[PDB]
Amino acid sequence: TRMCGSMSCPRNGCTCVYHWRRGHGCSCPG
Amino acid sequence: TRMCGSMSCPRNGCTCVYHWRRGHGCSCPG
Amino acid sequence: TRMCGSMSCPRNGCTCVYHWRRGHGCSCPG
Amino acid sequence: LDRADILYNIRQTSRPDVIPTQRDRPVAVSVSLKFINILEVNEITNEVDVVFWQQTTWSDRTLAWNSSHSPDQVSVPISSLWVPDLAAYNAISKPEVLTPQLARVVSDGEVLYMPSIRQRFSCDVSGVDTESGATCRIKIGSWTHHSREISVDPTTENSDDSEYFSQYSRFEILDVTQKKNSVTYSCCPEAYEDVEVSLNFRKKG
Amino acid sequence: LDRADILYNIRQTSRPDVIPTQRDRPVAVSVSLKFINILEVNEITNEVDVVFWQQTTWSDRTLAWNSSHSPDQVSVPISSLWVPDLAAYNAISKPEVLTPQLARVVSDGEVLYMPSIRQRFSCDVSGVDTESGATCRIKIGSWTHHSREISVDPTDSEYFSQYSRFEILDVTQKKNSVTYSCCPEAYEDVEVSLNFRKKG
Amino acid sequence: LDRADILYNIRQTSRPDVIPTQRDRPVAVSVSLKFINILEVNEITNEVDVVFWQQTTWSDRTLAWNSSHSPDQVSVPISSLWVPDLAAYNAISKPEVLTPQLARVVSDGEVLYMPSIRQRFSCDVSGVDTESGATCRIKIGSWTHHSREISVDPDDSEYFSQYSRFEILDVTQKKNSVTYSCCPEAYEDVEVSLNFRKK
Amino acid sequence: LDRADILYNIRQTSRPDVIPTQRDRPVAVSVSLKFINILEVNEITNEVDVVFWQQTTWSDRTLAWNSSHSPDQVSVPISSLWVPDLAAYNAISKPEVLTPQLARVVSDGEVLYMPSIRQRFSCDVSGVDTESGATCRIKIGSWTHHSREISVDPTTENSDDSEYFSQYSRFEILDVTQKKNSVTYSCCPEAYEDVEVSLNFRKKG
Amino acid sequence: LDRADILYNIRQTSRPDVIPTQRDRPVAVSVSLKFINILEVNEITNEVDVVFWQQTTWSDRTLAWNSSHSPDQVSVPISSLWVPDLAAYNAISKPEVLTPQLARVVSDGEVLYMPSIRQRFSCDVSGVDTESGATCRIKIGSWTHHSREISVDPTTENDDSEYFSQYSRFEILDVTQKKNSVTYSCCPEAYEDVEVSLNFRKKG
Repeated sequence: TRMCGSMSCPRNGCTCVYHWRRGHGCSCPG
Repeated sequence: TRMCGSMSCPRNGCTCVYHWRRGHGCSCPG
Repeated sequence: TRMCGSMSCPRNGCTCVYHWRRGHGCSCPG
Repeated sequence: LDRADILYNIRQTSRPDVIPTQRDRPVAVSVSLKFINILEVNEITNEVDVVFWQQTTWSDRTLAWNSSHSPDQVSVPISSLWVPDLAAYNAISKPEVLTPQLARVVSDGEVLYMPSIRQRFSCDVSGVDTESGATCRIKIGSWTHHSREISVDPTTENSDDSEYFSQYSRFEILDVTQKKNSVTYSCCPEAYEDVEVSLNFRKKG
Repeated sequence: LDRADILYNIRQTSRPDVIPTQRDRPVAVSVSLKFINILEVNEITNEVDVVFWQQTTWSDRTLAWNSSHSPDQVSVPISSLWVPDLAAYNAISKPEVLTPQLARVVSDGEVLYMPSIRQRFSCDVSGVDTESGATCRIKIGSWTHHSREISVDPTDSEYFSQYSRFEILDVTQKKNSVTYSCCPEAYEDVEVSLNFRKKG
Repeated sequence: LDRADILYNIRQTSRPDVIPTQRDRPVAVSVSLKFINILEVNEITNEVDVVFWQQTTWSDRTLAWNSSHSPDQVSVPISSLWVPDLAAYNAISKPEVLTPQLARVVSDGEVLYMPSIRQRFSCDVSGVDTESGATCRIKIGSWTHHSREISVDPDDSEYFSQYSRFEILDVTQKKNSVTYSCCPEAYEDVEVSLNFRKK
Repeated sequence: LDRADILYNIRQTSRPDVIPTQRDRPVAVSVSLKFINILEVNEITNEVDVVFWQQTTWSDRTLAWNSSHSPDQVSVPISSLWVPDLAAYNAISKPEVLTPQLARVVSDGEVLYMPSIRQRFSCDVSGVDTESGATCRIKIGSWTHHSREISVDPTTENSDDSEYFSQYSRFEILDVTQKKNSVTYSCCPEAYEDVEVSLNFRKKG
Repeated sequence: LDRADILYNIRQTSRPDVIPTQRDRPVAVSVSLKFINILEVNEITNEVDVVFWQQTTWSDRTLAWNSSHSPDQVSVPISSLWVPDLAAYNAISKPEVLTPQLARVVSDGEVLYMPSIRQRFSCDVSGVDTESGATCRIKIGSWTHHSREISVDPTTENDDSEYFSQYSRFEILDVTQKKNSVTYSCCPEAYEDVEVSLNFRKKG
């Protein structure tokens, strides 16, 4: 599935996000 | 008698309702 | 180098400003 | 007693964040909405802006005092008293209180609070321009309390379409109706009460 | 006494939430509206948007002082005194108070409160475009105190903005009684009649 | 205990600015939206103006009391209680709370808060005039707390105004967990999808 | 003294509800408006909507401290200080304060409060589209104090009229003038003082 | 320490009306705007209505605690804390804060406050309909403090960094943040601001 910057997403159906202090992230279902 | 879910309603001319925690209900006039 | 009123600006790329109480000033980058 | 003494006792006795149930029994609140004006209508959004006096009364007998050589009532800021947590369930704006935030306490423990309120409701506003008119429904009840804590009843009246309704308004009142509802669920022995006020109004020609 | 001492004594003595009735006469409140501007008028909706100074006065003898080396008046925040619970019976908006919330206490116990207020009314707006004009009524009185507790008495458009679209033909102020089916008692008010038209 | 005693103990025990975590474990907040009205829609600007009841619940066991011979619940002002710092991530207006700010506390420590809220959102909007309709998503989660502190978990038309210009085709509520490269903890939200059209 | 100590002393010494008259001489308040923007003009209502910085200063010598080995100024919330009860006599909206409500207190007791304010005034707006332009007059004075208690003077200043005026505004400033008035009655030996600010502006184009 | 203890200690000790100096160095405030949406634009009036997250951070060493065997952060109401008196010099409306007014306090004394704000500005806006777009500048600085009390710096600096809507009528071409330091011949201290430049255009 998704790579969001330096993050590999834990599952399917995930979208990308960036927080200015927490970094690149995956918004995941469930 | 008017029946709302499992409930028989106290009175006439009622009307059915559902509350998200309390369940099926009767809205009764007067 | 920029002169604002009687004031010589600390570095280059400064602009001039005038404040109603503080006088002529230099608005500088960095 | 003077007025200051009465207000002192009211503050000691009334706990604004505690319903004044006396033993088991519910506080009996009576409510009546008296329409003053219908202000703004929106064809696009189906919103109507309404001004009404919300006549509210209840008893807290622990506030009572002997009035024979004392004032028979006082006016009290509402922050010094418990007032019912009434709400219009189907309002689509917060209620703007237009008047001083004072209630009347009578020496027998009766409490009278009658704010003038401006508030938006959802309305069929195409029909405002028709002979039959539009109807605005306002459902009022306690937001958090059931019938064993607060009971809510329409006041008994002797009145009108109005002496309250502005004669300068663009609209006229065809009919006002007031019914009670009592909602009960199979879980619980208590009921949830509201008063439904229906305002049938239209534009004057 | 200095100003701080006066304010201190007022706070010790004043009960801001108790009407200062003395000896079962009504407290005599005098109110007069001085119009500053008329902003929006609507012949269709019968709404008017108005700015006015609400000159309010009354006596509270307990606030009086007579001491040597003292001011003749002080300005005090309204939360430090009782002020009448006046309301415009026929307002359709909340009053926007434009000015600092201060009252003037005179050493004889007279209180002067004169907020500048902006407020919308439901009003007879007929003939604003005519020579005779429109006449809009504003009814102001105590919201909770009936006529045995508060009385309302009225107390030359010097203050009206010359840049307004309207001009003031006449203001008249009469005294009256409101009653409604809610309440067994009657509430004194001042009925202010504002006769105004568009400038031509 | 009487109602006054219960309210007294609740005030002593509830710390409104302290999350009531019990040991290491998160406060489990459940949230669900009931739509009351959709007022204004804009296909051009993608703005929607919506009224909804936000059914919110959680537990604070330290509030609990013995309810034999006592009331089993009480109503409590929210200024006396911790409430979750929930926010709609994609709101474009401040939430106008329409109702009295009271919560229900049950004798076991359960808290029920259900404000009626009016709020504007940035939202898809397209096809509001079509059979299939438009779908507006509202994302609700804790503004400052992650999943080790707060967890967030989840009829239709039953309270939807009969005078609305729109009708509700479907509402769905799904959960998300967002994880970021800094931190092992997650940020939880509920995504509410409101599929509606013009009548 | 550190900043916390200064703020502590200021709170103990400042009486926010008491004018700091020293030996019953008037508190000298100086005021000047710097116009930042003119937003809306209304032909129909004759309203102008304006943003301005209200430079306000006065002295309260009781606040003073020795500033060797201590900070020479501090920033203090205005709720901790007496501020003059200034008002625009002819404003038709309440002033919306846009900025943090903090004043600067100098170790000698001088106070500088400069809120950015957005406010509507009544204006003759017909000539806004002409070469000569329109003029908005703003009359600012103490709402409750006369000249023996507060004096109000225009600050005398250099800075250009439009020195801080947004260049992206639809309007341009032709002239600002700031003059003093004293209104005096046969009733009283004291006067009521204001500053009359005249803003002469027009549409660009 | 548990969370309740930490919040208790924070309430004692924190002076919300005193800048938390530490050893008469300035409080270092870092600020950045992240744009979420652009709502109304007006070419005629040069007014723009914007929603943005104001990423703000600073340190208050007096809040610090030992975090072994304790939580490493807590959430704290901002009414319990000093917050910087930042203002947009060219705002024409009061900032509407849309989010819960809580900051994150780290056990080392760092404070992280990120309100979502809706605000109107007076701004260029001219080429909104062009490929190059319009640029709106927002100038942010301390309203009452100079550089020896508060220093204001842009946070180490990003773009449309996956904050901006996608349902907006506009798209973000670029956001840039530069610092200015204004100095006057009277006084040794400087007045600092951050200039945020939002380059955006209409889609289509």
